[PDB]
Amino acid sequence: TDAEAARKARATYRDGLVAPTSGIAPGFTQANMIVLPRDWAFDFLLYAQRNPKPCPVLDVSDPGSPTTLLAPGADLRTDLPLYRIWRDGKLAEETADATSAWAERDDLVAFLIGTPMVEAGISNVPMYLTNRPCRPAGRLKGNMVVSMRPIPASRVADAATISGRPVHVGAPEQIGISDLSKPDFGDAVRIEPGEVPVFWACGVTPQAAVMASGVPFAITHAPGHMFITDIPDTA
Amino acid sequence: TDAEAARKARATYRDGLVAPTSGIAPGFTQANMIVLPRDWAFDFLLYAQRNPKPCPVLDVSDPGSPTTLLAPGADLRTDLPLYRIWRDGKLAEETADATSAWAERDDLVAFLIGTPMVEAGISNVPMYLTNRPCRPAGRLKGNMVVSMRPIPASRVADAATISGRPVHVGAPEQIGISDLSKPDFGDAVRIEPGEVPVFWACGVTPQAAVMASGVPFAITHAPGHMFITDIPDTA
Repeated sequence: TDAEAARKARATYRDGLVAPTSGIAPGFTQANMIVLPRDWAFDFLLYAQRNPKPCPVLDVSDPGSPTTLLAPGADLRTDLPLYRIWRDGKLAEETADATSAWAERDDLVAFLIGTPMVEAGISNVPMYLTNRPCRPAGRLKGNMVVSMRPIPASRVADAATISGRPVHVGAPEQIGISDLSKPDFGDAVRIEPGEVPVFWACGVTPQAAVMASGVPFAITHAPGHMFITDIPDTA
Repeated sequence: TDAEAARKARATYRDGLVAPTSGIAPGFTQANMIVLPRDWAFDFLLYAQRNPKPCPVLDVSDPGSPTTLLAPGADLRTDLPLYRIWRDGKLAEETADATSAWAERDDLVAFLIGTPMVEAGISNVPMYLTNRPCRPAGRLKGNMVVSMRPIPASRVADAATISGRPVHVGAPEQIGISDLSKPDFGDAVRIEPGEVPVFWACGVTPQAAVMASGVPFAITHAPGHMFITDIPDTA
């Protein structure tokens, strides 16, 4: 509603207020970011279309253009709280501003991917590297990564039908997980009696893919620091 | 398609060929049956509207009329393979024809309630009496009953979103089940490693309700012997 005040958080991020995006501008879609050199653009788009579950694209920028239709007037170089510049497979840094690195390469292409449940009555979410590979696309391949969210045994279904508008459920060993204790990405959560490991797909997989494939240069958001769009979680 | 040949199975049941309805006329909706005296009609309808999940009504007959819009030209007195006449809370018999008992009371009202999954790649189903009560309605109350279907840990969600168009999942003790070994209704199934107890609501609950409430006279289908409608599982 009013559709604005999401443009107010982005505004605080230009000034340079690093911070998680959790709960902020609640109601408006929030996304992950992956920007690769043009010569890798086709491959990511293919990978994204071939693996819609773990790689749902909301918008792709025009080569070298840091803007998005998901939030007219924004700037992907400064509107996120924190970024991760990746060089030759590795992590080179973690700036609150990517203007500098965007200027490095001329034809850069960015992919925006990325509460109603809590309205029904239901750190960084523990994520695991599965044994379930994705469909390859050019130089891109790898197994999808998953996010574990402990759901009560009575709203798991209600978690399925509600979100529909989960990749795995229970049996963690069936996707190659022998202990929720050691997630593939730090953390660990308190999974109580009566709760159930519900797994999800997210922007880590597409990320882990480019990473493991030796992409020379890449820009991403820093975990927990997504790009808040002007799109209301209802379209 | 052709929408007929479901009227061919019903036809075999008039002759008197008791037998399960499993797999028959696949593609066409199949239902449970509950027929109570008029003076209980209002209560069941209320109970049914107040508990849509465990009591989904597809059609209600006009008092004393054994027909249904769900299959023009059928006769609820002879078109099911086997029936259960219930007298004063108890089970009085199990005939293949209910014509006789329908003639007993003048204003009888029948409720029709009641594969695509197996198209995705996914005895009598084990059912349990929970600890989760339904919303009462007049002389009707009681806890919903559930059906357990062992679903692979990768199609549980896919079992939720597919059927949407489950009441509980996992944690059986959270709904008052301390051992899937002894179902509330005989049977028992082989729940393998990597599978997950997925619970469902069905016509037993509405049945168990009328039963435990002392309804003098009632007619039902016999487990596994439903009424096959002319409605295709796609409307």
